Amino acid sequence: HVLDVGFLPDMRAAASLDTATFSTTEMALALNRYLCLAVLPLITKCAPLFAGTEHRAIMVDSMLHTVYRLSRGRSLTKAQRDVIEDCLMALCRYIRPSMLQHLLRRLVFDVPILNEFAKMPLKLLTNHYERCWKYYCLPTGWANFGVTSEEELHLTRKLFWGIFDSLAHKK
Amino acid sequence: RFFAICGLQEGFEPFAINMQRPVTTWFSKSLPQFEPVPPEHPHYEVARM
Amino acid sequence: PYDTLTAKEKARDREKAQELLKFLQMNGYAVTRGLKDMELDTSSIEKRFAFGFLQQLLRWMDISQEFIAHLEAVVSSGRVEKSPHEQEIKFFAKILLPLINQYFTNHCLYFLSTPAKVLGSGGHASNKEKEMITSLFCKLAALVRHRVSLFGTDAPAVVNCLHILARSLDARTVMKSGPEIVKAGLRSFFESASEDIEKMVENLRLGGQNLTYTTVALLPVLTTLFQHIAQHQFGDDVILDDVQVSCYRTLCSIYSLGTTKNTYVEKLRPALGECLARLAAAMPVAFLEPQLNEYNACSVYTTKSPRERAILGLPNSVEEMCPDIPVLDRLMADIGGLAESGARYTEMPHVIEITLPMLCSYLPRWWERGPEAPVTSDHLNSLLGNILRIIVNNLGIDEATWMKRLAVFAQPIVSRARPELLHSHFIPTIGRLRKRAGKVVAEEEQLRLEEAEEGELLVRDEFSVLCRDLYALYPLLIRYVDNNRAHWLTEPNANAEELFRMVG
Repeated sequence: HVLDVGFLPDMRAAASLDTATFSTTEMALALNRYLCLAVLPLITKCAPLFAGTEHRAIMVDSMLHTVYRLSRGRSLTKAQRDVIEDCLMALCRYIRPSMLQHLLRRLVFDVPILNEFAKMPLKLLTNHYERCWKYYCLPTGWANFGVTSEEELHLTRKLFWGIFDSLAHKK
Repeated sequence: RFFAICGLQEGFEPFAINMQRPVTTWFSKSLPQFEPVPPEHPHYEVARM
Repeated sequence: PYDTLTAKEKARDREKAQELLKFLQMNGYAVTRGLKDMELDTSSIEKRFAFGFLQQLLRWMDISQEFIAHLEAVVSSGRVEKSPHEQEIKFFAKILLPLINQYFTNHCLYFLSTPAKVLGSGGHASNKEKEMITSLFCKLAALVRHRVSLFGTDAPAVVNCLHILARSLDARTVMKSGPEIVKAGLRSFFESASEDIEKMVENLRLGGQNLTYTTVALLPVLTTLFQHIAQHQFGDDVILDDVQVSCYRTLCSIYSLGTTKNTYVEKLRPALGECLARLAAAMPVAFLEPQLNEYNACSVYTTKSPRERAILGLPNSVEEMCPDIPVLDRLMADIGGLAESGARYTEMPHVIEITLPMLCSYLPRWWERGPEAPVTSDHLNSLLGNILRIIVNNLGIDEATWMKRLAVFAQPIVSRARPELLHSHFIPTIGRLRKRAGKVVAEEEQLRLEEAEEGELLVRDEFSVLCRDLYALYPLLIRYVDNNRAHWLTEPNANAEELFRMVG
């Protein structure tokens, strides 16, 4: 079932401003995406559907077609409920969603990225997890995050409070 | 050497307190022997045809 | 991304590289670019996941300390309009102070562990990192000073940093080579702190509010620094650096604090006593045994030369430098006379909160570690009986709230066999406690069954006193009854039975 719905959003439902006519998929998102949040069965192995996970991640970060905070509110919680369930299964499928966060350290749309990039290491603490080249590039992501948060338009006490990254697992 | 500092103060008894014959033991021997394949083995399924 | 490409793409790149390598074998095709040395840059010593950030943050406070100097002038007499030029680092310092807190709260094991002895999974730290940790401690001295209200209400946050920082030191390899002056600089900061408390007692003698920095910033962190060096049992690098002369100055000044008596010095004594106990174990010199200085081999006199001791302005009689620090034999007779008299609570005496915690943590470091050990083992048992005698002598005080501190301090003293101690002190006091417990409940049991609200609140205060006494005596014996339980069970003892009935 998830394999079929994986290709239902074609590039975040074609987030580019092309048609903006039939946004009923976003309306139907409150019923199909909510079903996936009620179960966590993708924990064990055999998950070659990382393209669908990327499509869901890019759907949250790209909602230019009929933008609605209330409608997109379910998508924000959809990503959070999925990362806490399963992780440490790959590395390419995780760096790509965080590639925008690593490059754009001041984007207002990075909120779905920074919590996932922080909650997942918190629930793992490299226990039963094998590091890779993804672990080598995380200090670079934190190095630019600190400078941008300080030098580039010092953030308010509200949003910067959520920028309290862990930066754990030293060596 | 013990069962006086601890042990007998609580409700407990020695394992072989009343045994005229000393307990005989079974150990693991490293001699590779031939034994029939067990059913429902995780691997090596054998079916007679 | 360039680091986690698919298997098909990686295979194509490897095939292209191998095919290209075969084609360049002829005609001597070879391209070489780069200019670097593999002696040091090749290894991970260039960046061990933190090296590239240590001076990034070390220099971060270097300019931050430069900017707050202008802010110091801003808060001194104004005319600077708070200097809003570089508040970005000020806001950053507000958001990086948790980072410099949680980082070492769980990774401190890696820092302290030596490469020769692994502690945990990863603890093999380079010598440069250990030296760089001292610089952070050296930079911590300039982080906070007599001006503590300059940066606002972040004092509890920052003092937590040096607590963890003081627990992430080595003091062994950093003192072997490198810039050892930074550790003495921290001791020189304590020397500045020593001048602060020396001025504080001067204000105390005068009978002010300009020296509250010491009791809130350095005193909490100086104590754990001596505990950490004592818990690790590192030993030296506290007196071999010729900095214990400042420690000696504190000992004399803090003792001159004890001999005084005034209402102003009330909350300073419990904090001063804790630091004194910490410093007592840290000092590798018997401050109370001048006679043992002959076989010292670690005193200031025998560090370099007698000339090296007279240049700084100290005569050869280093053991007599302390004006008020008698031989421990005199101290034992001093407390023993007090124990025989049976003094009251902190009203008449004040010795309990100043100096008896000092040798309480000092005697174990030498009683069974120095001479006459695999110096006075019997006196250690004698002190344990004496310290327990002053607690029972003070039973009945409505509000003293110093029993709980005393019981924790004397925890390691209980490691003395002393078979006669059970019949000497433990039995008579527990018998007196039982009679006191029975009297109060008898005053409550039959009275309730004999207005009602008048007596209901009467028993609440008395039971609180008993519970305070009960929780002050039990920890002393709870570590003693289990130690000798094996001996008591193997050889039945009549007195041991009586203790069971009294507690039962």
